[PDB]
Amino acid sequence: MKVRASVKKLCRNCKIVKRDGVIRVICSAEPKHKQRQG
Amino acid sequence: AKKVQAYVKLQVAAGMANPSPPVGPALGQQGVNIMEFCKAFNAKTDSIEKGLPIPVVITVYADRSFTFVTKTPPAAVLLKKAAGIKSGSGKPNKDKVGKISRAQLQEIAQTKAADMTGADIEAMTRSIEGTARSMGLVVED
Amino acid sequence: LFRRIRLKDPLKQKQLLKGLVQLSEEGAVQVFRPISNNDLIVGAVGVLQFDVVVARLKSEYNVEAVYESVNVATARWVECKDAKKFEEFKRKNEAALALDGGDNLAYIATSMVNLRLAQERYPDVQFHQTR
Amino acid sequence: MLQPKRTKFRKMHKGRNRGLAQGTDVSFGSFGLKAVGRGRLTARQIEAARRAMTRAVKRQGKIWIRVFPDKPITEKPLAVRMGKGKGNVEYWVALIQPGKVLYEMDGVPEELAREAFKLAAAKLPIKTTFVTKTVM
Amino acid sequence: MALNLQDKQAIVAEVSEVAKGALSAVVADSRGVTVDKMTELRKAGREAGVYMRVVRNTLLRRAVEGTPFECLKDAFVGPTLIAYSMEHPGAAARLFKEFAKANAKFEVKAAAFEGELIPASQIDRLATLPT
Amino acid sequence: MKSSIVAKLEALHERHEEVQALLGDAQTIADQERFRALSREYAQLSDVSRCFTDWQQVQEDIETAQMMLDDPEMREMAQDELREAKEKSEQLEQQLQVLLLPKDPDDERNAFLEVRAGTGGDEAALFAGDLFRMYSRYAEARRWRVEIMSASEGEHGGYKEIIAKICGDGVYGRLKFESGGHRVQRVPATESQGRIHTSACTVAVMPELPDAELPDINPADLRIDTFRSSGAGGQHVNTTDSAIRITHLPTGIVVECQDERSQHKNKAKALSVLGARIHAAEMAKRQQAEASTRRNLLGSGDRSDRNRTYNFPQGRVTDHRINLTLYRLDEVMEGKLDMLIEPIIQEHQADQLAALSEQE
RNA sequence: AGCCAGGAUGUUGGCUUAGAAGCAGCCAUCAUUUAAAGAAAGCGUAAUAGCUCACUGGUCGAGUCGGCCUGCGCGGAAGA
RNA sequence: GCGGGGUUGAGCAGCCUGGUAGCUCGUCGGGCUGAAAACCCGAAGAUCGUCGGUUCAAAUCCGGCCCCCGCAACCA
Repeated sequence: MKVRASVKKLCRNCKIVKRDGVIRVICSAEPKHKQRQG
Repeated sequence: AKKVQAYVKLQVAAGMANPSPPVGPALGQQGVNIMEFCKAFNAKTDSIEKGLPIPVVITVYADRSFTFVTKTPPAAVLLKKAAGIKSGSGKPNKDKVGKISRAQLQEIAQTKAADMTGADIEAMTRSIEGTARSMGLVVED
Repeated sequence: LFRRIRLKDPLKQKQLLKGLVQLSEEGAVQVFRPISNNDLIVGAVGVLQFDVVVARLKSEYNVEAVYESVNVATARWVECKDAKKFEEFKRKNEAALALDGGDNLAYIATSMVNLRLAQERYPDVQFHQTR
Repeated sequence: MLQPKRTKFRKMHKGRNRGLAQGTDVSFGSFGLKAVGRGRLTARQIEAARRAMTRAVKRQGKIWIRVFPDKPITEKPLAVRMGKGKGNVEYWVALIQPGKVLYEMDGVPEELAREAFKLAAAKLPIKTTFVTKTVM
Repeated sequence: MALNLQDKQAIVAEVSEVAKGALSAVVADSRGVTVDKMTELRKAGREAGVYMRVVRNTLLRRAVEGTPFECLKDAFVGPTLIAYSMEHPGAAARLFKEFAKANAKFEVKAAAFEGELIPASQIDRLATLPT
Repeated sequence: MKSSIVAKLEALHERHEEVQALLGDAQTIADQERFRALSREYAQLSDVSRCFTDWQQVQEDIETAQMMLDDPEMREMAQDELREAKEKSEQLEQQLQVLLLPKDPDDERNAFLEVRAGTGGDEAALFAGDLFRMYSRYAEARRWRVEIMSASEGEHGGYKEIIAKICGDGVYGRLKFESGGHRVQRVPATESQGRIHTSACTVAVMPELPDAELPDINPADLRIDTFRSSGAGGQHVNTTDSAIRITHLPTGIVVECQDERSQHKNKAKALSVLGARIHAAEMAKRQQAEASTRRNLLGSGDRSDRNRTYNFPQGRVTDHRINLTLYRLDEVMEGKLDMLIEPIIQEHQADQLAALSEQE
């Protein structure tokens, strides 16, 4: 999990979802791609 | 239509019987002996012409036996023995290693398009004419 | 699966030599010395045989006996009945050739394939697995 | 790093940055990067942006730079009191007013220009936008 | 797919061959590989060539739009995806049974073998072809 | 020597055969790291071995041709065949020379040639001048530029020690073998009794190493520490830190500065001293390495340390590293070094190939 | 947007490499089967290979896609 | 921060009121000695540290810069 101020999609499988008022990027394919805005 | 089992396509000219450097361990990886690919293949390579690189199937089965067939010879190596020049390009759009005619590539169509798929002879012929273009060899129309 | 004896402590070599020849006299281990360089390489049929030899050596001949320096070798005793051919063989592969106990010349092969190539070349010379 | 070859005077007053800009339209190329904010672009920032957009377009097409850093900005040396004359020149800036087209580019596709200008704008302090050449 | 202009030019050219041709067969190349398509079409290239059209689009209006002008009884081909096989030289030429051989030649589905309805056929293997 | 080089080529041929067999075995590719080097080894060995094998056939052809000449009255045909064989043998040898020409990038680099007098005194100084002229004319012939960086002239003439930089293409490759002692047997000009005196001179050839770069100190690399300064000064000296210690973590060098009252000035001075110390350490390391290399390449100066002997009464040049005696001494003195330099290059490359074959 | 199938070819484009085949990298990036299929977008191999995939067709049958002018919000936001 | 300096290969004069470059050692070519020194004769040499500026003209005058040598960097 990358805690960044700027969260973006990194590949075609990265999906942006807002959980508990926080923007998060979750990737089904690559575990290295998951980030959370913080 | 069966899928690939273990065959690979890489070998130098037929002139060098039993070539150890290009394949290296490629045909020595499986159970097949080194002598097998010389007795089985070079016995057929002397029938018409020698010195041209031609591929063969390197498939292996569970009975230590194997089948082979020869496809059309690759245009890259063919146009060194049929073009005068022996080297290659590197910058095809900025300089030309040599010059070829139109009939020079027309004459290879009848003897090479048998594996190639096309409705017409010209259709397969232009594919061969474009090989030279990719090789940096220019054609004078 | 031959291993060289480094002998970290320069002295005690005569003690080591007396112990090595005695073990060599029995059948537990075989010692080979290359003619080209003054190196001692000790070989045995099995790994635990080496372990037993090292343990016995420490137990009573009491030397440091530093070993396992990297080397690759195979032992083939060479006998040639023909005169003027064996000399050519010796000159061609002097480095590979190593003396063995009982003053027997043995060809040392880096690889099995090297042994096969050596065997195909010079057919008059006979390579014997057993001495 | 752009800087004037000669100058009439070494130092210049701080000044103000009021008013609007003059170079509002894309004059030479086909695409431009226009400033929507206000501030001053230093020479180092201009050089970094030019390198970024050139590398981004792999040295294809042509690129114009409509700004030039000509204002000398001074500052006093470290740990000195407030008097003792004005400081020494350390870098050069170009005053930017809203609407000023900073860079221009043509000879490359539209989306490639978009990406190049974004990468360039990411190294600049002021906020920018992408503009295209307009007839009349 | 491009705009309607390309769609109409393709349709006017597609239905031209059915207007100037003869009887046709059926084929459903869903699982057909490109190699199968490069050997059957190459085989089809020995008589005239690209004359037979494989321009299939079996949506409810994409290809059904051209049938009322000529060969109106082709609207029954609207649900599942199945292709015709045109023959410009010769009424009901020998190429009709090539999907019968292809039925067991790695293509188990052969589009239910109805055949084009020029003699108002149904489910039957039409073997009566003039030579 | 021809016999030695042919012997090495035969051993290389045997090695080439062994590499083809090892490649065939597939155990090496399983290893992977072993196969990669082995494959390169084969690539270099194959062209030279093929050429050598062809040469071997040509030599055998010459033996059979001589035999053919002696008995069946086929002498005319044999004489033509033998003559053609000779032409072929010479062409193959030139090809071998091309195959064994050095491909190293390092060889192309320019070099500094230093010639220093050893035993003999003024005589040796004069020989140093002769050697310098020899090499200079050779450089001029091959379009190189010789710049005399330093010179120390002898009393009776010549140069006691002369250091020059030769800039060209392939300078280091061509001139690396000249380093070591050189012995001159001749009747000295300084001599009045006509006695022959054996004297020696030491030569060092060093390649021009890449230009020194002072890397700017990296802030992350440095570990600044601020602490109170020692001594007089009152409340201000006690409260203000005013002392900076910077330790360069890669090089492990610590610089402490407490001179000025200002931390900024202390830090600036410390940074300057640290930069100077790093530059000095690098410079010293370079000098120590340069000195060690020079020390090894140069001989003791005694007649025993030799790589070439030049006998002037009999006009003979002898190479000691690889056996070769040439009864010339005039063409060689007037440039034309290629005849001597080439066999050494060929033998050295063969030795390098053998070393590569033996690396594990 | 999902589902199912494909995505083959010359040729392994030309180089140089000890191997370079889409992937160490440098230039072209053409042409054929034309309901499309890429001198290939990557993973990946020790190079091939194998997998996802730029694009083509049935299926369910009503909208869908990302830019502009704007109001108000979210994260970026850690101290005794 | 303040005074002084940068001149043939090295050490140094003179930059004078801006038109103009000198000494010693060194260097080159002959001479002496059998030869090398010492000695004798004849020669040569500089964009006066860098860059702008005012003059018809800058080594000289002005301003900025780099290096070298001193002086000071104290009361807390």
